[PDB]
Amino acid sequence: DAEKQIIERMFLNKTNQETIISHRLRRAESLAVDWVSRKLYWLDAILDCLFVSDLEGRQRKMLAQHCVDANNTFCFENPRGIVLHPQRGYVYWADWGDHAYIARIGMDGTNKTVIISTKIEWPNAITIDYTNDLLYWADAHLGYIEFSDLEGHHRHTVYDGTLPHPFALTIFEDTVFWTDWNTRTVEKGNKYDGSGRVVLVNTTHKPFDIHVLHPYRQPIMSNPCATNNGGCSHLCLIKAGGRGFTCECPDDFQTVQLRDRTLCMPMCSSTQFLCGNNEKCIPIWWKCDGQKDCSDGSDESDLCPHRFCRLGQFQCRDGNCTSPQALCNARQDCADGSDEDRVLCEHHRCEANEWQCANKRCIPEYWQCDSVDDCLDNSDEDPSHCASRTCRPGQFKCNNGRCIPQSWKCDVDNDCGDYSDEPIHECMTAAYNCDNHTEFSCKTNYRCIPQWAVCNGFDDCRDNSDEQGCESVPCHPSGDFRCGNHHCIPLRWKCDGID
Amino acid sequence: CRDDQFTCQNGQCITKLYVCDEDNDCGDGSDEQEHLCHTPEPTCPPHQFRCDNGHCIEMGTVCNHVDDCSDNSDEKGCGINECQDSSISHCDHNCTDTITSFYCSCLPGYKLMSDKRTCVDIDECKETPQ
Ligand SMILES: *[C@@H]1O[C@H](CO)[C@@H](O)[C@H](O)[C@H]1NC(C)=O
Ligand SMILES: *[C@@H]1O[C@H](CO)[C@@H](O)[C@H](O)[C@H]1NC(C)=O
Ligand SMILES: *[C@@H]1O[C@H](CO)[C@@H](O)[C@H](O)[C@H]1NC(C)=O
Ligand SMILES: *[C@@H]1O[C@H](CO)[C@@H](O)[C@H](O)[C@H]1NC(C)=O
Ligand SMILES: *[C@@H]1O[C@H](CO)[C@@H](O)[C@H](O)[C@H]1NC(C)=O
Ligand SMILES: *[C@@H]1O[C@H](CO)[C@@H](O)[C@H](O)[C@H]1NC(C)=O
Ligand SMILES: *[C@@H]1O[C@H](CO)[C@@H](O)[C@H](O)[C@H]1NC(C)=O
Ligand SMILES: *[C@@H]1O[C@H](CO)[C@H](O)[C@H](O)[C@H]1NC(C)=O
Ligand SMILES: *[C@@H]1O[C@H](CO)[C@H](O)[C@H](O)[C@H]1NC(C)=O
Ligand SMILES: [Ca+2]
Ligand SMILES: [Ca+2]
Ligand SMILES: [Ca+2]
Ligand SMILES: [Ca+2]
Ligand SMILES: [Ca+2]
Ligand SMILES: [Ca+2]
Ligand SMILES: [Ca+2]
Ligand SMILES: [Ca+2]
Ligand SMILES: [Ca+2]
Ligand SMILES: [Ca+2]
Ligand SMILES: [Ca+2]
Ligand SMILES: [Ca+2]
Ligand SMILES: [Ca+2]
Ligand SMILES: [Ca+2]
Ligand SMILES: [Ca+2]
Repeated sequence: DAEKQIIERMFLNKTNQETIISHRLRRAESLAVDWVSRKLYWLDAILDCLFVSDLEGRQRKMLAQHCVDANNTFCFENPRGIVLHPQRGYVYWADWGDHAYIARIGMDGTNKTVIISTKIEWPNAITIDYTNDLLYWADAHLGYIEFSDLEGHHRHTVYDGTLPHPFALTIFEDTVFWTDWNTRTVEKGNKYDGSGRVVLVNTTHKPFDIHVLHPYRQPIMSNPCATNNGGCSHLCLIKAGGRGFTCECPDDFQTVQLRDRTLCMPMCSSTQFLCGNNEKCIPIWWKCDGQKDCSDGSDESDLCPHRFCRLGQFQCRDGNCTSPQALCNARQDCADGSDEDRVLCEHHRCEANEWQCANKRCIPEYWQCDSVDDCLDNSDEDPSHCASRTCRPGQFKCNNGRCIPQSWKCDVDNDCGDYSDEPIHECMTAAYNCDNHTEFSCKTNYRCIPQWAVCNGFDDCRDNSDEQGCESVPCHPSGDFRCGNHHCIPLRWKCDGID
Repeated sequence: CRDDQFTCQNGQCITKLYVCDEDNDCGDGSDEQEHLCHTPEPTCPPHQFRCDNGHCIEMGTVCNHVDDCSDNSDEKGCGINECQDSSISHCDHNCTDTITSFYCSCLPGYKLMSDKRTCVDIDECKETPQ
């Protein structure tokens, strides 16, 4: 649930309903469930990462970050869809960022690989057929459903540019079912040639992610982690290739190897709290809130002060309440000043999409040398720091110590202020030619815009060539609606109360 | 750009004659794109026959026993049934003579190879899962 930002589980008889993950879900796009090793996998598009947990939410680990091809050509930016294959020990996902891709990783985090990298712009849907080891995906911009073999070496089209904005896809027998946003419908067709096509139902809201429920869609295989979690202390995950298992530690633990053994050492920070079983480490405000958070009950002990504040608020010695974001932000928000106590802020750690300042404050990484004093100690824009800075995978650095997406290099806007992001003598080379399937070129300059940007009502390239000839641009035969401005919009947006 | 000019993806206008001159007049290489310069040039009508010198002959004139074409392949072996011969057309599976010279074919389900004499077997379960 994205409005509540939670994960919920229920029984198929509607008898019991439970919330499993309720914390640190910024923008969770898709969920996968593993029946062999009894695991839950999901994607987050604000932390730009992939997570694994147990079906009861008792432990969590992050298996992928940054870039999938070691060359930095593709990287987690908008990861939408996920599918699992246990017999091969692989996890497959898709991303619809500037550089769209489909990638596979091993269920223990190993063998990070890119499978599809061409003729792909908006891959919302990804699924696998276990009867013959085939991988299917759908693209909403190019309007297709394609299937390949699990390595990506052969490609075939079920539909070849006729589907307006699909979102999710599933397969059973000789049939494939998919959900469509722009016509708000669920459709079935034949998985090899798209023959025998019908609309099963249409809805008032957006249909979202579809599944087929039958035993054969979760095939039987032996669990390698079955006997006592394979001896693993915290997490047991299937190895890449599907044979054998790997022991691992939650995300605030350090993993180390010993003779025929593995060890997890808790390394969790101030403003966090550790449980006696070394199971998990939890935020400090959880420590005494009336809710048992450690499985052993180690946090919610009787030897605790009175809990004045609401559940999830942070409490000061005075018995006053502040939002946890207040804690260690270099300004006093609580009378006691416990909000900025040295004991709590020393050895403090920020979120994965943040950078830390000498005063133990966290700011988004894009603020880091934006020429603004975002940190009151001015530690972010220290000239020595902005000069020695090395930026994270998949973005590009400028002389003034500022970093921008790799895509922003070689176009028309001086994104770094200084024109170092656009070295003309490099940008005018054949290396920056527009993708002939998914991009449009503007006659006055060396800038590419996505094909959906053309005739959208905006001057996306500064010569306005992308909005000139729109009387000639047809709308998609079904799924689009046309405006007297010679614009095309999704038919879901007709009669929605917004201009 | 001018009417006389050609426009490049890098945003340069060049005199149109430059196109496909094989000079990289535009650093983007738009000026020398393969699909821009390629043409269906090797063609002659169904009424005609085509010869190695770049010349085409009416089918009645072919095999008149007289040079129509510099290479003489209109006459060189015209009317000979090469697939009745054995040393030539040393071919794997099936040989079909044509009015001059020969051509070769593989058995159904097999594939024919670039030497135009060898036969191969398709891996159907990768070539066409359908
Ligand atoms: C509705 O779902 C239930 C399981 O929750 C299933 O048993 C039932 O067959 C479904 N309805 C129909 C018409 O199949
Ligand atoms: C990485 O990208 C560069 C520039 O496009 C290319 O030359 C190189 O072959 C790529 N791959 C590797 C493995 O370096
Ligand atoms: C839904 O499908 C039915 C049957 O084809 C059709 O009669 C109806 O008009 C459709 N409704 C919408 C809103 O598309
Ligand atoms: C790892 O991936 C490569 C392809 O990227 C594949 O050739 C290799 O067999 C894989 N190995 C394992 C152990 O999964
Ligand atoms: C909370 O802060 C106020 C600041 O004016 C202070 O007066 C008060 O003592 C604090 N609360 C308690 C219960 O002491
Ligand atoms: C894009 O260019 C490639 C050659 O690089 C070609 O095979 C393909 O057909 C082109 N696609 C379109 C949509 O023009
Ligand atoms: C060659 O062609 C004939 C045509 O009748 C066919 O019977 C034969 O099987 C083919 N292959 C061989 C090896 O002769
Ligand atoms: C296209 O045809 C012309 C003549 O009509 C030239 O022969 C040109 O060389 C051809 N292009 C290519 C790439 O062979
Ligand atoms: C070339 O010749 C064939 C017949 O031999 C067809 O007429 C074909 O249409 C010709 N090619 C072109 C480009 O017209
Ligand atoms: Ca993102
Ligand atoms: Ca793109
Ligand atoms: Ca608690
Ligand atoms: Ca504070
Ligand atoms: Ca700022
Ligand atoms: Ca700053
Ligand atoms: Ca920009
Ligand atoms: Ca730029
Ligand atoms: Ca536009
Ligand atoms: Ca809207
Ligand atoms: Ca509207
Ligand atoms: Ca040229
Ligand atoms: Ca020239
Ligand atoms: Ca002759
Ligand atoms: Ca002959």
